[PDB]
Amino acid sequence: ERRLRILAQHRVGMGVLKLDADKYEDQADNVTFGTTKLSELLADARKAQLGEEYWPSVELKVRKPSGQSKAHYSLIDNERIEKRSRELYEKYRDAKKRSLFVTPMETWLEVKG
Amino acid sequence: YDPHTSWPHVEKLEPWVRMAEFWTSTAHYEFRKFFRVIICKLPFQSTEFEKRMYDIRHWLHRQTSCEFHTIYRRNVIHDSAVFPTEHDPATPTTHEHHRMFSFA
Amino acid sequence: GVHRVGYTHPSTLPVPCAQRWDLRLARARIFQEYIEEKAPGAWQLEDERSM
Amino acid sequence: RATTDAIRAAWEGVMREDVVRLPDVTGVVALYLTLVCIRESGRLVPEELKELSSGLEDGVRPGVRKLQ
Amino acid sequence: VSTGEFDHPPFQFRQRHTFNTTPLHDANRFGGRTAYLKDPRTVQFNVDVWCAQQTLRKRWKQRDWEVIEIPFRLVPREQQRVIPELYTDIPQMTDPARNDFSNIRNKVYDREELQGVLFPAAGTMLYPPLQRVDKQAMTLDKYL
Amino acid sequence: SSAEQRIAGGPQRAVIIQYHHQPFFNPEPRLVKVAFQCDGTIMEVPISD
Amino acid sequence: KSLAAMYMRPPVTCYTDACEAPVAMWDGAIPLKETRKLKNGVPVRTVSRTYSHPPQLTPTQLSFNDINSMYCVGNDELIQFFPEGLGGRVFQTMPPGHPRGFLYRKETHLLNLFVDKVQHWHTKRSVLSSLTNGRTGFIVDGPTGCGKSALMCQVVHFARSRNIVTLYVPDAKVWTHGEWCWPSTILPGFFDAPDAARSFLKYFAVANRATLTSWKLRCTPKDLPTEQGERQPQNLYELCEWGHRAVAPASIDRQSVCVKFLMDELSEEKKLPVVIVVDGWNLFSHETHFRYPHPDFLRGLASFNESSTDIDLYPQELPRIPASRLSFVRGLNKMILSGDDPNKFFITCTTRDFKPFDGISGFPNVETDRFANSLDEYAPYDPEKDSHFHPIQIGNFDEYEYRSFLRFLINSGELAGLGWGPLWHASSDFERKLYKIGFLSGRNPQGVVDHYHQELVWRYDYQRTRQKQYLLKRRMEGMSRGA
Amino acid sequence: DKYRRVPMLLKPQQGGQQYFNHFLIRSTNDRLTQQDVDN
Amino acid sequence: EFDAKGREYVQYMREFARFDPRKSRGNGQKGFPFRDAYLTKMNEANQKTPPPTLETIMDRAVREHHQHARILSPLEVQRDVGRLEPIPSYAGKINADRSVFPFQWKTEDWYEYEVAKVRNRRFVFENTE
Amino acid sequence: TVMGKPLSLVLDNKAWLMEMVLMPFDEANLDYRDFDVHIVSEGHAMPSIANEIAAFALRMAVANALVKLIPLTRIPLKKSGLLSVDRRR
Amino acid sequence: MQKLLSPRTARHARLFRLAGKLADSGSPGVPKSDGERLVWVNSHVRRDKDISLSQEEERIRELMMPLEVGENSFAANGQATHGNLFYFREYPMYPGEYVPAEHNTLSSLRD
Amino acid sequence: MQQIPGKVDQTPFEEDQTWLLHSIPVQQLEMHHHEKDLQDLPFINHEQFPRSLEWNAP
Amino acid sequence: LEPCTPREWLQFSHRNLAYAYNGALRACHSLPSMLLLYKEMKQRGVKVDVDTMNVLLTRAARHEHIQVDDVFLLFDELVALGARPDLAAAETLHTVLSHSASMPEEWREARRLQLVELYNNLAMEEVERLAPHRADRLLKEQMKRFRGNLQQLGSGLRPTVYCRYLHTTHTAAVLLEEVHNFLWELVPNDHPAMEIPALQLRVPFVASVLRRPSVSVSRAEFGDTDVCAVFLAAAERMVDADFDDQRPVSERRLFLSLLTMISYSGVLYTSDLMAQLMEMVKYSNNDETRDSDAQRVLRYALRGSSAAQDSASRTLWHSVEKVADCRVVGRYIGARNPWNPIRVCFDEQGVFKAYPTLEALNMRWDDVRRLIECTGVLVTPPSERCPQQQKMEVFTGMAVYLRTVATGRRYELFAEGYDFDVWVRLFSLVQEVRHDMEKFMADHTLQCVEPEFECWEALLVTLRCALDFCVVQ
Ligand SMILES: Nc1nc2c(ncn2[C@@H]2O[C@H](COP(=O)(O)OP(=O)(O)OP(=O)(O)O)[C@@H](O)[C@H]2O)c(=O)[nH]1
Ligand SMILES: [Mg+2]
Repeated sequence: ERRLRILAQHRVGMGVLKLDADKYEDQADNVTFGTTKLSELLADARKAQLGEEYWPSVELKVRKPSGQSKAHYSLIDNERIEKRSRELYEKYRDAKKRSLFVTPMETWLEVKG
Repeated sequence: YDPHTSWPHVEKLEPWVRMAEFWTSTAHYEFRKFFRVIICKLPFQSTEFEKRMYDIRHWLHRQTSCEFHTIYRRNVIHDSAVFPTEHDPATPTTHEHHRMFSFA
Repeated sequence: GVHRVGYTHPSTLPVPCAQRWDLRLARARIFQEYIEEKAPGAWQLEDERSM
Repeated sequence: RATTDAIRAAWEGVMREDVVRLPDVTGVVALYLTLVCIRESGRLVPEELKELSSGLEDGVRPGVRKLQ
Repeated sequence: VSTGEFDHPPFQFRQRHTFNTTPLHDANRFGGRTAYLKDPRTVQFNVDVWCAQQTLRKRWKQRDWEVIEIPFRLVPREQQRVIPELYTDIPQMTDPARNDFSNIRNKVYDREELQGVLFPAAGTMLYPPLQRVDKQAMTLDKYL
Repeated sequence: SSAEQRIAGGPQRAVIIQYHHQPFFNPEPRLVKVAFQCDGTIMEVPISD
Repeated sequence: KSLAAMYMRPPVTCYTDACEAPVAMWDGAIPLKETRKLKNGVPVRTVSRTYSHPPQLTPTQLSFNDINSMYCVGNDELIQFFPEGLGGRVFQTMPPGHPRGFLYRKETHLLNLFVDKVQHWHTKRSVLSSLTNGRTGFIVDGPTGCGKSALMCQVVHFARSRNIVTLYVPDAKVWTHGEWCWPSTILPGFFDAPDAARSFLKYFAVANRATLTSWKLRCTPKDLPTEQGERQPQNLYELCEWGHRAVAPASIDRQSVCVKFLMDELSEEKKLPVVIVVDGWNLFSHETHFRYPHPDFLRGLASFNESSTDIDLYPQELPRIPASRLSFVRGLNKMILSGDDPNKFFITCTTRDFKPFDGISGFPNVETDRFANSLDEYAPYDPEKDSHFHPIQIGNFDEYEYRSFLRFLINSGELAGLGWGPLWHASSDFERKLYKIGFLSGRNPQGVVDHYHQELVWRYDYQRTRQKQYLLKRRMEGMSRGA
Repeated sequence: DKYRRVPMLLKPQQGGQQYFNHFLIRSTNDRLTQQDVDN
Repeated sequence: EFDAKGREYVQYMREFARFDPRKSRGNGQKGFPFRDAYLTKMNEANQKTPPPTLETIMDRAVREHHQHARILSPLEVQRDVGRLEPIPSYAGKINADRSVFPFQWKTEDWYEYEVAKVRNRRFVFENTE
Repeated sequence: TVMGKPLSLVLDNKAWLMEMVLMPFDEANLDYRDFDVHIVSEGHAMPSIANEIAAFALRMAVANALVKLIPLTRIPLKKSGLLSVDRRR
Repeated sequence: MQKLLSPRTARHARLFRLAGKLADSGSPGVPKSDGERLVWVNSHVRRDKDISLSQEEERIRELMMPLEVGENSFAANGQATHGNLFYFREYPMYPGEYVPAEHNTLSSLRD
Repeated sequence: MQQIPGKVDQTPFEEDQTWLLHSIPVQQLEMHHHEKDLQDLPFINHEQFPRSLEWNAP
Repeated sequence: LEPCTPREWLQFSHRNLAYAYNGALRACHSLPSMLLLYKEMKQRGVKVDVDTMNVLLTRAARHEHIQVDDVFLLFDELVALGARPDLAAAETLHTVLSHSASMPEEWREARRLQLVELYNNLAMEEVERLAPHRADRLLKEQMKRFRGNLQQLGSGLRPTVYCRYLHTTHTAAVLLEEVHNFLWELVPNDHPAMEIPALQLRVPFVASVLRRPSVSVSRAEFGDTDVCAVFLAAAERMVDADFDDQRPVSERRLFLSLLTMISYSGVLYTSDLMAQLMEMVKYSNNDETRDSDAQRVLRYALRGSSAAQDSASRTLWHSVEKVADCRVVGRYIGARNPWNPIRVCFDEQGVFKAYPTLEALNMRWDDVRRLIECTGVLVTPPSERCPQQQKMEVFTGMAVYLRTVATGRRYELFAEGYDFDVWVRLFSLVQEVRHDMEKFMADHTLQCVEPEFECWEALLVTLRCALDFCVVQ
C-alpha cells in the first residue's frame, strides 16, 4: 500500500485509487487502457512483497543540529587553535611595526596573486 | 428532493450562466441553462431498467435535454502471468530513457 | 546553496529500502512522464493567487 | 507469535467491511459458541458480577446507560 | 494574513510626487524592481512572480530541518504507519490514541536523536547527548 | 475495538425514546435513541437497522 | 473648580519628583484633593495631588511586598548603570524628562534574590547549583513583547547596583546581524564584528571602571603594540581602553586582540562572580546572516575572461557563518561548556522580534511598516534544545501587573506633561481605558504600550459625551430651579 | 442625497446606552441627598 | 426555531461530534470533518486551556464567601425588570476548553485542509456495501 | 478569534478597528471576557481585512450573535445602531 | 533590617485566609505555596486601593469637568451647524432599565 | 523536488537580494498556457457545451 | 393585529404585545371587562409582564364582588406565568390581606407568611440591583420602605438580607445606622435602650426579647447567633473595604463605636465575632491604644455577654459554644504588647491591674503560658465548625509576641539595646516554643496539623535579630 500510494501520486485520495482513462476516443478503448494501467501499477507495487529493499523509504524531516551541538563548533581543535593564536600574535606584533593597519591576509589568511 | 423520503431523489446543480457585454452605450445579456440531477441507486444491475431509463429522451419535455451518468461495479482481473513481479534489473533505467519524445 | 544532488544505492545502506529516485523512475516508466533535465532547483514557485 | 499472517490478514479483512454482519451458523456450532462465551464472560465481568448478574452482558461495558 | 501589497496600482492618469501620492513605477513600491517596467495584465503577472519569490524565500528560510530518507525499520512508531501523500487524505493527526493531535506531516526530529540509525559506522558520538532539564526539581521558577 | 466500522446484530425488540426528525439534529447517517428490553440498555441505533 | 492656584509644589528630592510639570498641564488630568488640618487653627487647606509618582528605590531597597508594583530609577543611576544602552524596546517609555519606571514582577524578585546570592556565591554555591539545577545560568523565553528585554535590563541594574562585574550585551543582533564582518586577525577560522566589538569594549570599560581598574591582568602579553605617548595596559580597564581607543583603521585589528585576551583572562579568573546578560541568546546560538566570502576573492585573479568566473555574473549563497565561530561567542562558549568555572552566571534572554510570515507575503510598503527594523529569521527556536541554560517561561501580564503598569503609564505621562493634559475630558476614565486596552492587548506588555499610544485614536468611546450631556442638563435644571 | 442609503440610526449613531440607567439612579440618589440636606 | 446559519452550524457541530476518520473512508468532501473544530483539535497550543486568573478566582471567592452573594452568569442574571424567565439548562454548564471553542488553527494546516478538500471532490466510491 | 487567528493579529493591531468589535459588548453592558467568539468569513477572501468596512461587518455579526444569545441585549444594540445594515457598494 | 513577609493588616490576613481555604478546597487555578499566595493577596489589596483611587479621581473630575467652549474645550460635534444631534432620555426603558418607584406615589396608591 | 542525481543544482535562495539581482527575464509578450489557448482570452473564453461549472465527471 | 406580510412580522412580538394589552387593560373600566381581555392574553402567547399584574390587582381589589381568595389566586397565576412581582403589587396584596379578616385564620396566616417571603425577596433583589450603582442613600431609603412594610406584619427583615446589605454598604454612617435599625426593629419601639455618645443614637436591649431554649441544648437554638452574625458581618465589612467620606472618620473611633453598640445590646457573644474583633486590634497601627482595646475585647469574650442580668444564660452559652477559643486567645497574645506595664493574663477575673527586665519578661512569658492553660483550649475536642487548624493561632500569637520583643517595630535597625542574657532567654523561649510545636504535631498528626506562615516567619525574624546582636557583640 505504501509503495502503491507513492507511485500513484495524485491518483489516490481518501482510500480510493482512481484512474481517468481518456487517451482514446472510445470508452471501449479507454476501459482496456485503464485496465492495463491498473494491472501495471499493481504489478510494480507488489514489488514490496519480494523483499525489504523494495519497501519505500520514509521521509523524516530531520532537524539541523541544535544550538547545544553548534556550540562545540567553537571548541573543536580548542587547544591547537589556542596554540596557533598565541604563535600568531607574535607575527601580528612584528607586522604592526611596519604597517599602520595589519591584515588577516597578512597574518594567517591566504590571499595570493 | 430528500433521499430519505422518496426514490429516486432530485438534487440541484448550479445553472450555467454566460454573461456577455457588447456595444449597443453598452449592454449586458447573459445566456442561462438550468440543471437538475435525478439519482437512482439500485442494489443490482438491471439492463431492463437501463433500457427504460435511456428511453426517456424520446418523450423528454419541450426544449429540454438530458445526459446519463452510470457508475457500476465491474470485476477486473490482475493476471499476474501477463503482468508479473520481477526483481529490479541489474542495470537500472536512467533519466535518458524518460526523455522528450522517449514515450515513442 | 549550490550543491550536487546525491544518490545512495539500496545495497550501500545498512538496511536497504526502495529509494525515492527509483520510485520516481518507476512512476515515469508507468505513466510516461517526461523529466526535464535542466529544470532548476531554485525556481520552485507556486501561484499563490490560486493555491 | 499467536497466529500466522494468513489468519491475521483474514481477520482484518473480515473486520474491515463497511458493516460486519455476523454469520448464521449450524445448531451444534451455535451451542459451542454459547457455551464457550458463557465460560469467557466470567473472566471479563468485574468481581462484583462474576457470579450473580441481571444478564450475561452486565458488567461487560462500563458506560452503558440503563433505564430506571 | 499578510499586510504587504499584492496588486499593482492602476493607471488612469499620470500621477505626481505629492503628499498622498507617489509616481507610478518608482524605486519604492516593490523593492526597486519596478525599474524593469505597459499592459496591466503582464505587469500584474510579473508582480505575482515577485510575490511568489518572496513567499518561497521566506518559506525556505523558515525551514530548519532536512528530509533524509530513512528505512522503514529504523523509524519511530508514529512514522511506522502508512502516510498518505499530500492533498490525498484529511490532514493526518500523528496519534489520537496517545493524545498527540498534531499534523504528522510537519513533525521534525532532532538530529541528536537518530544517531543510532544515522552514522551507524561512527562509534563516537559526533553530537553529544542532548541535555534535558528536569521538570520535577525545585528551581528558581518553581520556588515562587 | 478491532472493528473498522459498526457491527450489526440480530433484530431485538425495543422502544423508541426520541427521534430528532430535524436534519440539523440528525446529520447523515441518521440515528434513533432506542431502549432494548433485554438488559434495558439505551443506544443510538442507525435508522437503517 | 480652580484649586490649581492654591496648589504649592512639593519639595524636589529625586529626578522623578523633578519630572513634574506646571499645574496648568495636569490640572484635571490628575485632580487635586484638599485636606483640612487643625494645625494652629481649626481650619486649614492643603491642596495635594491625588496621585504621586512611584517611588525611586534601589534594588537593595526593593522587597517581596513590592511584587507587582512600579518603582523608578533616577536619570543619574540610569546613565551610571547603562552606558551601552537598554536593548530592545525598553527605552521606548523613557523619553527625556520622563521618569524611568520599572515593574517588579515575581520573576524580577527571583532574579534580584539570585543576584543577591551571586554577590556572595562561594558560600551559597550549593544554593546556586540547586536553583539552576547545576546549569551555568538561566535563559528567559516567552512570546513577543513579553518583557524579556526589560527583565534583562532589570537584572543588569540589580548586578551593577550591587557592584559586580557585568557583561551586558543589548541587541545581540548588533553582533550577529551586524553591519559588516571581518575575519579574526589572530584566531584562524574565526570572525569579528569590529564596530560592535569596539562599542562593547568602550561601554564595558566605562561601566566597570572600578573593578576593572582594580583588576590585574594575569595571562596577557605586555609587549602589546602601542603608539607613542600611550602607556602599556596593566589592568583590564586599561586593556579595554587600549582596545577601543584608537584611530581607524588601526582599531579594527586592535579590537580583535583586545577581545581575545579579555575573553581569555575572564575565563581564567575564578574568584569574582561575573554575570553575563545577553539579549537574544538564540542569535548567538544558531547563526549570523553573514556568509563566507567566495573563494575567488581569496585565490586571486589575473584577467576576468580567463578563469570564466561568475562572481560578478550570478549571486550565490555560501553557507551562513554559525555564531559559534565569532571570537566573542567563542569566549562565551569556552566559558560555558568547559566546566571547572563556577564563577560566571549567564542570565540570558531570547528575542522574538522577527518579521512576520503567515503563509503568504507581498512587499511591505516602506512608509507604513512597523517591522522595518525586525529580523529576517523565520526559523523556530526551542530554548531547552538550543541552549545549555535553564529555561524560564514568561507570559503576558496578569490583571494585577497590567493594572499597575497602565496606571503608571497614563498617570505619570500626564503628570510629566506628555499626555492629554488640558484635554483630559476628551478621553474616557481610567477604568474604561483599562478595560479597553486589556481587550486590545491581551495584557501583552508591548501591546499595552502600543495601545496606550493608540488611545489617541479611539472613536467609539461615548462615555465623555454622555457625561458632559448629563452634567450640562443637571446644571441647567439647577439654574432654572434657582431662578 | 449622497448618504441616502445609510440608516437613520447610523446618521447620528447614538452611543453609550449603558450610562442612562446609571445617570437616572444617580440623579434620584442626589435628589434624596438634597432633600436630606434640606432637612 | 433557528435561522439558516444557526441550523447550518448546529448540523456542522453534530457531524463533528459523531465524526470518525475511519468512517470517513472512500468518500469525497463529505468525509472531511468540521474544518474549524478539526483544526482546533490538531493545533497544539489549544491543547492547554489556561485556568481562571488569580484575580477572577479572588473576586469570585470574595463574593461567594465574604459577601454571601454568588456571581451569576450573564445567561443566569434576570434582565427583564418586569418579567421573570426560567434559567436555561446550559447557563454556566458548558466548560471552556481551547481545543473545542473558539477555533484557532495553524495556517499551513488550514491550507492543506482546503487544498485537499478541493482536490478530493471526485474521489468518492458511490457504490458500496 | 477571526478565521483561526487572534483579533489583534487579524486586524493588524489597529485600535480603531477592534473597538468596533468591542462595541456590542459595551453597548450591552456586558463583559467581553465572559464570552468567547469565532467569526467566519464567507465573503471575498483577501490576505488582509484590516479596514473599516470589514470592521463594520465584524461588529454587526457580533451584535447579531449577542442578540440571539440573550434577547434583552437587543434594546441597547438597536438603539446604538449595531443592528442596522448599510447599503453602499 | 529585613522586611517581614507575613500579612501586614487585618484585610491582608482575611484575604490570605480565604486563599488558604480555596487552596484547601482545591479549586482549579489556585496556587499552593504561601509565598505566591501572599503575593496574590498583596496584589489584590493594591488593586482595591487603585480602584478606590479611580473612584475619587472620577468624582473630583466630575466637578472639574468643563461645559463651555473655551481653551482646549470646543463643540466640534456639529452643535453649531446641526444642533443637538444626540438624544438623552430621563426615563428607564421598561424592559431593560429600572428605577424604583417614588414613595410619595407608593403611599398615595396604598392610601 | 526530486532532481536528477549527480546533477549540479542550486536550492531556492533565502535572501531578497539574490532573487532581485539574479538574471530573471520579465514577461513582455502575450501569456501562453498549454490549455488556456483554446479558450482565447478571459473576455472570450470559448466553451464547448453549456455544462455547469459545478458539473462533476463520474 | 395578526401579522400577514413580512413587514408586520418584523414588528410582531409577544413581549411587545404585552404592552398593548396592558394599555387596553388600563383603559378598561370594569373588572368583568378586563377579565375577557386577560383570558385572551393567556389564550394568546402574550408574555405577562409586571404592569398587567399591577393593573389586574388594583382593578380587582377595587372591584366589589371579588373574593380575597381569588385576588391571591390571580396573583399566584401571574407569578406562575412569567410575571415579576413588584413593590406596588406587594403593597396591594398586603393591604388586601390586612383588610381581609373574614377568611379562616389558617388561610390568613399562610398568606401572611407568603407575603413576608415576598417582601424579603423584593428587598434582596433590589439590594442586588442597587449595589453596583453605588446608590447607598437610595438603597437605604428603599430598605426603610421595606422595613416599615414588614413592621405591620411583625416579622422583620431577615439576617441574611441584613448581612448581604451590610457587606454591600459603602459608608460608616449608613453601616452603623443599619445595624442600629436592625437592632431597633428586632424590638418594640417602647423598649429601653442605652444612648451612645458621639453618635446621637440609642442601642436597645434585645436579649430581653431574644428566643432562648428555657431549659441537650443546641447552639443554633439561641437567637443570639443571628445578631452576633450580623455584628460579625459589620466587622468584616469594616475590615475588608475603604470608606469615602467628605469628612473621614477614624478606624479606632468606628471600631469603638461598634464595640459600644454590641456591649450595650448585651447579647451573648460568639467565638467568630470575638476572633474577628480581636484580629483588628492585633493588626492595628496604633500602639498606645491597642493594648486597651485588646484587654477590653478579652474581658468581653471571657464574660460572654457583658449583660447585667441573667448570669445563668451566659454559663449555658459558655457550656454550648466556648467563647474565647484558640483563635481569640492566639490573636490576644499577638495583640498584647510586650514591655507594656499591664497584666498579660487575668487572675481570678483579673481586671489586669498591673505588674510590680529579664525576670519581668520571664514573668510575662510564664503568665502567657498560664493564660493558655487556664483557657484550656488545647484540650478542646476537634469539631466540624472548628477543626484543629484554629489551634495553631496560639503558637502563632506566641511567636509574634517573641518577634515584638526581638524588634521594637511591628508590621512597620536590627534590634534594640537589650542584654546578652535577655537574648539568651529569648533564644531559649524560641527553642521551647519550637519543641512544643513538635509535641502538638506529634499529638494531633492523625489530622495533619500545619504550622502558620506567620508562626514560622516570626521565629526566623527573632533568630535574625539575635544573630545581629551576636554580630554586633
Ligand atoms: N518598565 C517596564 N516595561 C516592561 C516590562 N515588561 C514589559 N515591558 C514593556 O515591553 C516592551 C517590550 O519589551 P520586552 O517585552 O522585554 O521585549 P522582549 O521581551 O525582548 O520580546 P521581543 O520584543 O519579542 O524581543 C518594552 O517597551 C517595555 O516598556 C516591565 O517589567 N517594566
Ligand atoms: Mg527584546
